[PDB]
Order: sequence, then structure tokens, then C-alpha cells
Amino acid sequence: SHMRILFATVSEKSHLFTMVPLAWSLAAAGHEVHVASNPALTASIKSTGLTAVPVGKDHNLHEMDSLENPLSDWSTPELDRHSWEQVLMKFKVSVMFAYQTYNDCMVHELVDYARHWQPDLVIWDPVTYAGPVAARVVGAAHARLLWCIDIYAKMREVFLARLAEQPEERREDPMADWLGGILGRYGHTFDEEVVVGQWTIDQIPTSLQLPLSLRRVPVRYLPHNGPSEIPDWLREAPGRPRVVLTSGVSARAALGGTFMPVADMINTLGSMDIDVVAALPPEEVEALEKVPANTRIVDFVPLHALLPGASVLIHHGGFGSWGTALVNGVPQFIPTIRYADWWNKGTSLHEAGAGLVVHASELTAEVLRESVERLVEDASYREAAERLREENQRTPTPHDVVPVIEELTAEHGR
Amino acid sequence: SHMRILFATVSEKSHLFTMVPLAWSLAAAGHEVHVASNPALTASIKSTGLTAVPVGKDHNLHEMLTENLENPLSDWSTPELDRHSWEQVLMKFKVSVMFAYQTYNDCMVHELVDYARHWQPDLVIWDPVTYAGPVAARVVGAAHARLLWCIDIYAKMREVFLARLAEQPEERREDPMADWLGGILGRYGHTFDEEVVVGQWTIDQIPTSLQLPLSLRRVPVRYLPHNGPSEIPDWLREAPGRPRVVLTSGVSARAALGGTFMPVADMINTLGSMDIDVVAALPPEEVEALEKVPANTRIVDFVPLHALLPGASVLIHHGGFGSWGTALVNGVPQFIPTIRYADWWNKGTSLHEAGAGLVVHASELTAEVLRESVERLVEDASYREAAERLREENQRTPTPHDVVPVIEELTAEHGR
Ligand SMILES: O=c1ccn([C@@H]2O[C@H](COP(=O)(O)OP(=O)(O)O)[C@@H](O)[C@H]2O)c(=O)[nH]1
Ligand SMILES: O=c1ccn([C@@H]2O[C@H](COP(=O)(O)OP(=O)(O)O)[C@@H](O)[C@H]2O)c(=O)[nH]1
Repeated sequence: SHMRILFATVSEKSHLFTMVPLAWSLAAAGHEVHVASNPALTASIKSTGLTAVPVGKDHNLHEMDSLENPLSDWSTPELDRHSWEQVLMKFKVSVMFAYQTYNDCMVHELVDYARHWQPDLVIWDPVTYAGPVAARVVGAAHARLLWCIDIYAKMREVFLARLAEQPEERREDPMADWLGGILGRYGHTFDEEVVVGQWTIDQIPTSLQLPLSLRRVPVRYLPHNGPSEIPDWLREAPGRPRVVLTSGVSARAALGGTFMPVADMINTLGSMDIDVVAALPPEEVEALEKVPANTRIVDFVPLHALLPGASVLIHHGGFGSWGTALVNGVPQFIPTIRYADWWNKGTSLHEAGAGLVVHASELTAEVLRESVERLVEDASYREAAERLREENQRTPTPHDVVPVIEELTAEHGR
Repeated sequence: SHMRILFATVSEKSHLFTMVPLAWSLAAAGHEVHVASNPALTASIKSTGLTAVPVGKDHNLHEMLTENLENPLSDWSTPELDRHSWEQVLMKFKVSVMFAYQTYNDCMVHELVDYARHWQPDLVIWDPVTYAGPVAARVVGAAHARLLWCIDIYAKMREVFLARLAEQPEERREDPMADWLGGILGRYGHTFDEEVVVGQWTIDQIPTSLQLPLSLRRVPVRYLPHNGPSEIPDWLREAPGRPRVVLTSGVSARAALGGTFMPVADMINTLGSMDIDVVAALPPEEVEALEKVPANTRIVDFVPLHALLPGASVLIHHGGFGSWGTALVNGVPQFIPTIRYADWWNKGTSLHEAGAGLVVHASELTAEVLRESVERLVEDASYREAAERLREENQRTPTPHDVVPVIEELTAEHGR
């Protein structure tokens, strides 16, 4: 029964943190769990309590005004919106620009480590395609662990439907060329399961997730927001609506610097009859004249500690914020762009009546003020958020899915 | 069913690390887990992935220990009726309460009670000398249980104490633990109960065969190594070529054995003359006071014992649970030169009697004993065989995962 389990993620702390509860659930059941990424992530892994395995070298994706253009927009992965050439082009661009940059810097070293350590199971972040390659080379079972509304597997479904419509001579697959190429050098074939896993462990509540033909194991999202301590000032319950605003390095590197500044956001919120807590990086802190009387500025505060009894979370649609607000039943305001699943994170809540999404480009002082007022005053938002909270709470925990993962590993692995 | 669970530990990283797998098992089942200690431990807690709650102020225990560890009154290694008059066992409780338990706990107990009042945990899980924990629990009606890294000399010495107490006339009955903890509880309007001394139940990481039998509700749990923040270095891939021998000296080793006995530099030189591969984990001051490094020896600041000990032949250490337990789950024979401090001697003796390892008093350690002991643990296969039986015993114990529902049921039974 006792397994070696290799977690693999691209070098994003935000992605890593989504994997920590499941990793610990498996370790707590007696399995050995190692987490592999590029050296830049080693320090972050080590502060999760989990054993880090540095692999390969660091990449230049972070250096490479905003990241929204039609070819990077996977927010509406629908047949009706994709000709063959459109979906093919999306796979070509995503493979060349994102997936290869994230993964090629470490894939061979990951295959090597897998050969040495011989994991029974590899659990991979959904864009960490180095993971299933390494698994397949050593015959390990492997599964995606999702932080995402599954635009990746859904766009792939669209892609395969269009591929099947093409004459044989015009059939082309950038994912098969890339991953099949690497697998070929180790004497292995490509299979579609290297793209979507042998199964999918999904932290997204079923009602908000795109329906797909996958072996799907739902698991409850449990907040992990990185290294955290409870400050003294949390004891003071607020006395009026508490509104939390997070801008990270994700926010800035992707939204750019072209839209409404955080300084204007603070000033708007500073005029309102609310308590404001703003988690800001040191550059956006300095670039800021006066701090309003109703506002506290922090470098970091643990969202899981802060969001109980909060009224609103304002953020860009990353899963840590989205999920932590969701489990606390806090309405969310998501001014964002069509990058990764961020727009879907916003629209899913918008359609459910649990929060508000707006395009970052349309954000003004008036929209900010009115949106916050609406999420505080209109009780239908809290009620819809509370239904989603309850849906998450009905989902089996990491603990509960451990035996399922054990059985699936026995079935699919060597 | 969803619980708030407060872990409480004295500010020792070695103690904290023993609690991490159970804490994560409970978090993985959907419960909220916070870990409280003095501010000095905050950084250590944060690197476990668990949420830290700094409480109270730091204490001076380490300064008072170094400025003054093994004497008859601090020796709880043989907690037996036959070796304790009333006056002997009373004196042991008086000194341990005044010197160790109060120093560790009084600096944070009131702030811990305050936090418990605010947060309202359903359950408090406490390190076995962190008596602030059960006080805070009792004040808010939380269920509470000890989580043991120790051969349970604490509860066994208490049993001896209570047997002798019962033999005294009622006017001569005196209990330093009841005075101390009952005093604090009294200020919050609560009574003392014996369950604040041994918990409502005991979650025990020591294999049953090596643990002292007691009148406790006992929940055995498998020890899973956690050795602090860790990564796998490249040089581990190289399987060894000859017996690998690992030596740890920590700041526990130094502060408690500190400077009467065979120096670490002499230990390195002895091992340096043998046909072995040596890895020595040493603090930065031990490293400086060292002329040459032998050819067969690698010196590290830190290396994860869970990664290092598979295939290793011997671990040499002072009897701390992290080392003991991690060697045990890897079936690695142990050589334990140590003193009668905490349960360290029992950690050594337990393995010695089982034929799985060797213990010697630190004061008797020479180059010849070191060399001969290592040779014996490498060459005589009966050591590996006995170690392997203990490994198998641990492996038959239910995991943290498996005991989660037991802890849930016990909390429902005993709590609010
Ligand atoms: O003050 C803060 C800032 C961030 N976070 C969490 O830390 C992680 C980082 O997420 P994000 O997507 O913002 O990316 P980052 O730029 O922090 O890498 C997520 O769990 C956030 O919700 C938090 O708990 N408190
Ligand atoms: O190189 C090292 C040094 C220590 N440890 C572990 O770190 C923890 C703390 O060490 P110890 O019990 O020696 O006491 P300390 O010296 O840290 O007080 C235990 O799990 C040890 O077994 C380890 O894995 N590798």
C-alpha cells in the first residue's frame, strides 16, 4: 500500500499553495511525498512542511502592456467559437510561449529524478506537462490536480473535435509533437492521457466546473495561503463592513500598469463607511500619498484568518483568493482580464449572483464604489455565496479521497 | 463536525516537529488547526505549513540550564514505586514544576487562555510538558489530549506519586502540580482535575512494545518523520559503497551534555579512521573548533534524516525523538551515548534491551567504545534484525489519517 508520490508544479508559489492540503493528506496516510519544481520555488516548498526536490534551471517566463490578446483567450472554449485554424493556433501559441517556457527548463531533470526515485504516482499542476512525461517514462500512475475552471481540458475537447473533421494530411497536434517528441527520446509513445491525466482531482465545486469526459475526483478546497501567523489586531471584530483588497505580483505582471491604479482604488474605498484591509507589495505601498483613516495596509495577512466576517474581497481571480473567499462565504469583486481562468472565475460567480466581475479596463471610481455598495447592501450576494460555501463543504475532503487515489493508482500504475 | 483545533507546545522546535503530521492529518480532514507557542517558535511553526499563534513572552530556560542537568532529582528514567519514597517523588515534582514546567509555561499560559477564550477551540492537543495547554482547554470546556514523543515517564512518575500521596495522612498531603495548575485554574473560576496532568486521552507515537503500561485512554498512532524544512541534495543519489554512519549533535546535545564528555571533534577523528562513509550534521561552532576534516567524512549544517537514513547502517545521537523515530522507521541501528535527561536514557535502553541498538552513558564514551559499538552494529546482523522488527511494529500502527475519526469521536464524547 505504501507509495512514493511525486508532486510536480511550475515555479509559481500561487500554484504550489493549491496543492499543499492534498500533498499533506497523502503524507498523513503514511505515503512519502516529494514536491518537485525549479530551484526558484525551493524556499517556498520548504515552508509548506513538504520535502522539496529542485529540478533543472530557472526560466524567463516572468521577464517575458497586458497579457490579454485573442490568441491567449481561452475563456470561452466552445466549438461554435473555434474553427480548426483558431483552436490549432491557440495550442501552437500556448505550447510555444507558456508551456515550453514553464516546463522544458526542468523536464529532463524531472524524468531523471523519477527514474531514480520510482514514484508510484505523480500528481501534477494542470499546466505542468513535465509531470505526466516523467510519470509515463517510469510507468507511474498520474493525475492532474485542478485549481482551475477546466478551460484546458475543454479547449482540448474542442481541438480534438476539429482535428477529427480534417483530412488525414492536414492533421497536426502541437501538444503531441512537443510531448510526444520528448517521450520518443526515452522510447515512449504519446497518449492523450499525458494531456489530461489518467484522472482529474478537482478543487472546483461541480456546479461551477465545465462538464467534460474525464475520470473526475472532486475534492474540497482547503485554504493554504502560504506561511501565516495570526496578528493581535484580528481580535477586534470590525463594527462595519470589512472590505479586503489584494494586488500581488501576479496582478501587476499580468494586468500591467495601464488600468486604474491601486492608489486610486484605495482613495475611493477610503471615502466609504467601511473598514479596508489592503495587502500590497512594497512598490505600490510607497507610490501612495496619504493612507485613508478607514484603511490598514499590510505586506501580507493570511486570508483564511482575515476573511471570516469580511463583507467583500476585491482581487484579480487567482484561486487562493477565490477559494478562500468562497469557503468563507464572502462576496467577491473581480476586476480582471481574460488570462488563465481568471475571467471564468469572475463570470462563474457573476452568473450565480454571488459576486461581480468587470473587465479591468472598464474599472472606474464609480464602478468600484457602486460594486462594493451592492455586495454589502444587496443580501442576495451573501446568500448566493453561502450556497457555494455549502457546496464546497459537502465535497469530500483530501482525507476522504485518499483511498480513492490509492485504488486509482493500483488500477492505472505499474 | 467541523472543528477548531489548537495545538500547544513549549518553544522547542524538536517538540514542535513531532506534532506536525498529526496536525496536518486533522487539517486534511477539513478542521482548522492553529499552533500556539512563545514568539521564539513562530518562524519554526510557519515553516511547517501550519498557522502560528504567538502567545506570551520568551523564557530563560536555556540560559538557566547552561549556566547551571543530570542529577538524582532530575532523573525520571526509572519511575518505580520501589525506588521512590514519598519524599523522593514529592521532591521530584517540586523541582520539575519550579524549574522546568513553570519556566516553559508560565510565560504564555495566560495569553493562551485568552486566545482559547477568543477562538473557542473544540480540541486542544498538547505536547506532554506543555501544561498551559490543558489549562486553556479546561477554561473553555474544550476536549484535550497529550501527543507523546516520549516513553511516558511523566504519567508513570505521576502514578508513583499518587500511590505515595494516598499513603499520607490527609493533613500531610501536598501536590506541587495541583497547587500550580489548580492555582491558575482557580483564578479563572475552575477546579483542578487529574486529567490536566495526563490529558483526557493520550495519543502515543511510541510503539506499544516499548511504552510503559499505564491507566490511560491510549490512542496509538504511527510516527511519521518530520525533521523540519528539508530538500533532497544531489549527493544523496550516490548509494554509498560501504557502511554509512550518521552522527547528529544539535543544540539540545550541546546545551544538555555541554562540555564534560568526549568532544565531537574526537568523535569525528575516531570515525575518520574507519572504513565507513560518515555524514555529520553539526552546528556552526562545532564546525570551527575542528582542525582537519577526515577523508571519509562529509560535514553538513542540515540534512533531512528521512532522506539520509534509508540504506544507512548506524545513527549516532543523544536520544531525541526525531532521530530515534526516523531511524526506527528506516530500520537503522542506533548508538545512543546520552544522559538521564527527559526520556533520552529510556530511548537508549529500550533499543538496547530489544537488541536493536546500543546505549552508553555519555561520561563513559571513549574512542574504543565508539569504534567497537559502531563495528558491532555494522557487523552483527542481529541488530538490523531487531531494528527491522521495530520498523514492522511501527508500520502496523494506524496512521494519523486512520486515527482522525477516533479523535473526532473522543472530542464529541469529552468536549462541550
Ligand atoms: O496578504 C495576502 C496576500 C496573498 N494571500 C494569498 O497568497 C496566495 C498568493 O496568491 P496570488 O494569486 O495573489 O499570487 P501571488 O502574487 O501572491 O503569487 C493566495 O493563496 C492568496 O490568496 C494571502 O493570504 N494574503
Ligand atoms: O542534520 C540534521 C539535524 C537534525 N535533524 C532533525 O531535526 C530535529 C531537531 O533535532 P534534535 O532532536 O537533534 O534537537 P535540536 O538540536 O534541534 O534541539 C529532529 O527531527 C532531528 O532528528 C535532521 O533531520 N537533520
